[PDB]
Amino acid sequence: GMSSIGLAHNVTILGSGETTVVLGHGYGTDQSVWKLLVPYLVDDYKVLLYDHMGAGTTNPDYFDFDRYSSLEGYSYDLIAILEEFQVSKCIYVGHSMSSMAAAVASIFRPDLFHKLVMISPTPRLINTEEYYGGFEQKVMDETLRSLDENFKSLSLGTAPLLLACDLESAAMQEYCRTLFNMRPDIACCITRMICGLDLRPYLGHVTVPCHIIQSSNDIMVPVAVGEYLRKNLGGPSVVEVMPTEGHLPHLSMPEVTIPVVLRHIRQDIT
Ligand SMILES: CCOc1ccc(CN2CCN(C/C=C/c3ccc(OC)cc3)C[C@@H]2CCO)cc1
Ligand SMILES: [Mg+2]
Repeated sequence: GMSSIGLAHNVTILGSGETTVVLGHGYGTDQSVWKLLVPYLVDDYKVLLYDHMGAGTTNPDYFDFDRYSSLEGYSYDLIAILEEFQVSKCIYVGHSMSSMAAAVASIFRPDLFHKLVMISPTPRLINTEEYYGGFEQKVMDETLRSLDENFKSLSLGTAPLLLACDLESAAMQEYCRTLFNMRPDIACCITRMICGLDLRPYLGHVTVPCHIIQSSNDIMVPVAVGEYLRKNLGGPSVVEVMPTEGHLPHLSMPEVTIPVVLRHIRQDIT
């Protein structure tokens, strides 16, 4: 039985200030992915980092396969973490999956979020006749069907294009280190859940300001998805398309991405 929210999510606190920046790591990583951003924040902000349940650094006995088969399970966990640490009006910075979990959380508890800074978000991968997310339903169905027996070979096969980095690069090695740190059944559950998401009906209920940061070339996120988010979110928004490639530009191209993230943390939409 989980006795401590803070220990179960490996919560880390640094820095000081009137406002707290909360960092969410996204699929396949853990809070270590933020290591180069944090030093630029601590003089001005309190910083809270956490690992989402099912990351390889978390206890698999706490992974509830029912709750984490939908994104809102993560949203409700995030609310509990913020409440446990008495955080409100935070600046939430998240990579893709985490940023969308925070967007959903912000509908239920808008008081906990001053703004969202979202790296590579998408509300839905699967195409419809009117919405282009980049992925055909039937190809997704068959790829997920054999995911269990192919998890490593598929993940290794796509990761260089996903990250826009060479197989032997430091970014590839680091991403694979944390990705394969998940227990395989947990990894497959999270993968199936995020591939199946449709958050389009939630967007109009999101009212907190959203800063959307995108790579110019991201195989998971067409540039049109950033514009879709801008038009369909219920509050203020801004979209920045960076001269980067890859779905995790904060990991693979920090020299461009870190200054961009810092600007959106520091500057509110006017
Ligand atoms: C035409 C190509 O079809 C494909 C269909 C399937 C895959 C399998 N990939 C899909 C992506 N998986 C990570 C999910 C990221 C993500 C991020 C935000 C989000 O927000 C809704 C949803 C998902 C890894 C998984 C195995 C390694 O490749 C690849 C290609
Ligand atoms: Mg809409």
